[PDB]
Amino acid sequence: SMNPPPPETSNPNKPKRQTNQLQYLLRVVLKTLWKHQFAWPFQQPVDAVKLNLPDYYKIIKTPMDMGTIKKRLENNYYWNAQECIQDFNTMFTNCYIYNKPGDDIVLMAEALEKLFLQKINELPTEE
Ligand SMILES: COc1nc2c(cc1-c1c(C)noc1C)ncc1[nH]c(=O)n(-c3ccccc3OC(F)(F)F)c12
Repeated sequence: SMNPPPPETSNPNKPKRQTNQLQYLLRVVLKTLWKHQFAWPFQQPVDAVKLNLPDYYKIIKTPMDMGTIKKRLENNYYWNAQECIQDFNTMFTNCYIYNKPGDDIVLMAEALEKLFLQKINELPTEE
């Protein structure tokens, strides 16, 4: 019982939108990171039960992962690119806060973040 509900990926009361920046975030940015060799620990919510991390959700109150982001993009959950970018940043930050510098998972997150920033640097202008 000790995992919280995952972050919502749909909401009938949240306005939905399709922009070329959000299309780019799904088709280029997420795609790039999703299939990367270090992606797998970030492809779903942290299962603190299975991973035996009892203190995870005592420390991390704003969980986020790429599985959630991918679904949010696919479901047109975001109104703009900044909402999505914020979620990626939350994911990386959680990893850096909970784990110690130099830990393998931190190195993995840093590699993904470097790639993320490279791709966001080339975010296209709005149509
Ligand atoms: C260590 O952080 C995470 N590990 C996850 C994991 C999530 C994390 C994680 C993240 C991301 N941010 O904080 C933590 C903790 N999800 C699944 C999974 N399966 C698995 O065997 N592992 C795993 C377990 C122990 C040591 C390393 C592990 O993965 C790693 F090599 F990639 F680092 C994980």
